[PDB]
Amino acid sequence: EQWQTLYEAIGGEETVAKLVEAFYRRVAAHPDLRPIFPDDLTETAHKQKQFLTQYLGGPPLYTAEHGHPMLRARHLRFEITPKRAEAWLACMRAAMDEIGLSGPAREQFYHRLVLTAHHMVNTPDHLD
Ligand code: HEM
Repeated sequence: EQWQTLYEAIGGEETVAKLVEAFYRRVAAHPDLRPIFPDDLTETAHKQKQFLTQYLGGPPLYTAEHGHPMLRARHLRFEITPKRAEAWLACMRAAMDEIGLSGPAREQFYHRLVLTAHHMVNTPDHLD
C-alpha cells in the first residue's frame, strides 16, 4: 500500500479539530471523567489538538509548546483506572462516530489510542 501518515490518512488538521471538539463535549458529560478534568476544557483541548497532530505523524506541535509528551508521567497526577480508560475510549469512539470518521484509518488511529490509554492506566479498578 502507498505510504501516508495516519494524520493525512484520517484527513489531517480538519479531522483532528473536529474530533477534539466532539471529544471534549463527551468528556465534560462523562461522570467517570468530568470530575478529574478541569471545568474549563479550553486549554486541555488545545493541548490535545497539538498532541494528536504530532501523535499521528503531523507537525510536532505539542513538543514545540509543551516539551516532550511524557504522557504516562503527566498522567500519574491522576487516578487512571481501567474503568476511566474505558470511559475515555468510549468518549473517543462516540466523538469519532459523531464527526462521521469511519474506516480503517479511523480504526488504526483508535487502536493506537487503545494502546496509549492502556499505558496511561495507573491504578487498579474500584470493586465493591
Ligand atoms: C486513559 C484515560 C485518560 C484519562 C482519564 C486522562 C485524563 C487526563 C487529564 C485529567 C488530563 C489533565 C488535563 C489538563 O490539565 O488540561 C490529561 C492531560 C492530557 N492527556 Fe489524558 N487522559 C487519558 C488518556 C489519554 C490519552 C489516550 C491521550 C492521548 C493519546 C491523552 C493525552 C493527553 C494530553 C496530550 C494531555 C495534556 C498534558 C499537558 O498538560 O500538557 N490522555 N489527561
